[PDB]
Formats: sequence, C-alpha cells, structure tokens
Amino acid sequence: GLWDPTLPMIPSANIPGDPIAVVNQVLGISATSAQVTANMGRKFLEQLGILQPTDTGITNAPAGSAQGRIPRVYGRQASEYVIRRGMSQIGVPYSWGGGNAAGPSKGIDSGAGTVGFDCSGLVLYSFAGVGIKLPHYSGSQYNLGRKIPSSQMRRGDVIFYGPNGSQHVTIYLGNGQMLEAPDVGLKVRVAPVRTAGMTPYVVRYIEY
Repeated sequence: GLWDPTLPMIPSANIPGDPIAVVNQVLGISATSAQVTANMGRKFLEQLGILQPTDTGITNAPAGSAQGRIPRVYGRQASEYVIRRGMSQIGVPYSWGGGNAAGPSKGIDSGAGTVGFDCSGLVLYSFAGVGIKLPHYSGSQYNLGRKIPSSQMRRGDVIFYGPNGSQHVTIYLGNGQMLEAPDVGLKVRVAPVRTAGMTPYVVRYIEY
C-alpha cells in the first residue's frame, strides 16, 4: 500500500508558517524558527570563512537546483553538523506536532502535553543548524531540495513515506540506518531503514 504500516497511516502534523521557537518570559523576548535558523546559518557561514553582507543566513536553494549557498567543498562538513544535531536528540520524547528550529517543543493533540519532536520537527531542527529552513510538514519538506532515487540514497539524505511524502520523514545515516522521531510514547531513535511506504525518491538538501 501507500503507507508504512508500522506507523499511523495518516498525514503527519502540518504546522503552518513560521512558528515562535524561543521564548524568554523574564527577558521579554520571543523569536521564530526563521529568525533562529538565520542566526545559525550566519554563524555557520562565518565559521567557513565565507559570510557576506548579502547573507541573511537562510541557506535554502531553489527547489530542484543542484546548487546552493553552501559550497560543495564544505557540504560534507555541513551534512555532518546537521547529523550531529539530530543525533544529539537521541532519547528525547516523541510528540506529535512537536519541535522547532531551537529544539523540542510542545506538540498538538496527542503531543499537547509533551515537549518533544515529531518526524518533521526533528528534521527541521537538524537542518536549521546550517541555515536550511524547512516547513513543519513532511509533505511540504518533500517538495524542497533535490530528488535522488531512493536506491541511491546517501548519508545525510532525507527519506520520506506515504503519498507525497505526507506520512513520515527521517534522516538517512548510511549503512541501512535512519534517525527518526517515530510515534507516540517512543523516543528519537536510530532504526533500520523501512521500505514499506517509502517514496521512490529521497531528498538532498546539501550537495557534496
């Protein structure tokens, strides 16, 4: 069928726009995922020695393009930083609708009382570290980046499930393993790649 039958066979949480990501009620400040992501992207570009005045920090490339703001010679470094961000969240609770560019957050519905990540929240959190700003919905994430045949997926590519990638999303680690925020009551985990429900393409956000 069209779905990974180990997970709920429904579209993933679809949270619109540019959510508030950081709140400090003592200082009186708040800022959105796009603001936090831009900040991280500028820092990353500055650490590569390439920050320019025209850089907002959002390092997004046009959907389908094989060229982006992060130079190819630095793409492995960028991918490894994204993977280390994601892996640092191993053990954080799953929460449906949870997560933003700054970390786990309260979800919606089954995730309303849990600070955690859902599938697309973990992906967006991870990639935010290098300025790549992703929407909080797996199906919208599936329409960005560049498609790679699933048979040719590589470490750092992003695996999708369900029609239009709507059900679930994970980060491929190589060697048949993936990082994911799986389902209610579980934790961010490494698990074997599942092929049931997998789309015929993975998405590459960082070229190298």
